[PDB]
Amino acid sequence: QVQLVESGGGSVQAGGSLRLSCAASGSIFSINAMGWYRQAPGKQRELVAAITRRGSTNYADFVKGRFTISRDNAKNTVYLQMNSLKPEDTAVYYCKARIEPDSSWGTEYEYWGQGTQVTV
Amino acid sequence: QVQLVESGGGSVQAGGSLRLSCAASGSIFSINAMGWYRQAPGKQRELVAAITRRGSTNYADFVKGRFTISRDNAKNTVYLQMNSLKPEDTAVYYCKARIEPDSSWGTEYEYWGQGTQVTVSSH
Amino acid sequence: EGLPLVGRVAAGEPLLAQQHIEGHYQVDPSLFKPNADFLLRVSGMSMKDIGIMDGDLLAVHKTQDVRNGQVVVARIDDEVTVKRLKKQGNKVELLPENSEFKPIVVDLRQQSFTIEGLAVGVIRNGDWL
Amino acid sequence: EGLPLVGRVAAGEPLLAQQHIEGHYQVDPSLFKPNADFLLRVSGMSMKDIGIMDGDLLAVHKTQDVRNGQVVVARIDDEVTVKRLKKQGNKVELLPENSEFKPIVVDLRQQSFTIEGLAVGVIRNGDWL
Repeated sequence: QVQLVESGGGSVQAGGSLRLSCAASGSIFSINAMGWYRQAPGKQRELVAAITRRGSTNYADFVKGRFTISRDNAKNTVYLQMNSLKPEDTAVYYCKARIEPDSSWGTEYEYWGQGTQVTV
Repeated sequence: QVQLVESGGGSVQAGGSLRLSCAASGSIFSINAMGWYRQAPGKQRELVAAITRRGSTNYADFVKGRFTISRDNAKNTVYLQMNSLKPEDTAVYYCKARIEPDSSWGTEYEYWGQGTQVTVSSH
Repeated sequence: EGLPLVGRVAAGEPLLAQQHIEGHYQVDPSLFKPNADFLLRVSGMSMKDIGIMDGDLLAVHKTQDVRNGQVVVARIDDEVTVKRLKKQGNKVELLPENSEFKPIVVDLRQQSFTIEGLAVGVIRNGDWL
Repeated sequence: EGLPLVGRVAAGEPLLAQQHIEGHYQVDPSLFKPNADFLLRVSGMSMKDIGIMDGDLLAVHKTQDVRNGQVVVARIDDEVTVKRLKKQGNKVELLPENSEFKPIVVDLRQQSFTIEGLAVGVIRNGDWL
């Protein structure tokens, strides 16, 4: 069983610097990319920031060099440092990950986290 | 001033191995890619093998997993182990390099070697 | 050492046979979804209209689990092709993306047909040396 | 770090402005000749005939020194475009690769014109998360 554990998040005003983290656990053969999506009430789920095992990163058009995604391969964890927050950033941040689990080497499945409230 | 010092080659008979080597010396800022081309009499120059500093390798058709290019970044040198030499492999093998010399920051240039002859025979 | 590069594959020999491996490129496999397992040199302008050109390196996830509509690498009787899949029974139809090209129709009874993998991207670089 | 990912460039601002960089990709720069300095997102099917489709990442070598017949990234009064170069004196023509687009003609005397770099290849991955 693969699970995704989230931490971080909360309330902040304009500016500020909230830090998220998400960690994969269980029978994992490889984590190909971890990252974060955001769902703002009424609109669709949007990608915030992605990061691969070897360190490639990708950011959405609305994060203009304010957020910084990191990885810890040992701790199988991913971190999102988000500074210069805005009212429009308020949303629920779901962790997302592509994992090949132990059972299925070569087949990869998408795994999601429960979500984190981030209010600005 | 930058230079491609070649090292190795000569003759073998079919199925023979032969190590080639090539180093780049001088006022170098960055070696982008080194490797080997070859010229047979009458025919044009063709790529044999190439390697980047990060370890990317490329080979031509005629090398079917019989040659292996490798590098020592600290020695600025590349080596090609040719392994199952055929008489079709007889040519002059010129080391080639894509190098930014510190003379010209940002611009890269092509550098060539003297050429070493590889000959493959039949008793 | 990263993604292998396969060129002309020998008739009736596995694709990733050493003899077909024309090098190892250092590209993050996970930059493709799903993961790129290898790169195949594209021969011909069959797929010019989706942007797959002669000489392009197709980023391919090794699998047989492909659904209709997808672009796949398929071996039809000792020949490897990159086309869009339309299977309907023992009639598989490999469609191109170029008006000058006409669909291929494979009859699973009469000919050998395997699916080598799924197209997950494209790298267009040149000779770099 | 890797190759930066330049998206849409605000007017006036330089390409590699920190708030244009939507990621860094772990692709061996020297897989391109000359080196890939950055990857720019292609916007439009202005170039599709040679395989530069919308959403493609163009591999760019930062230079002002480009010759004719080459695919360049250019700025025409803050319009970062990807076209083929045909300069005749003060007549710079940015030709597309599509029969639905017409050439861009620039008089160096009148318009402000910069060559941002040379197209050295293409990376076509999708969204990978």
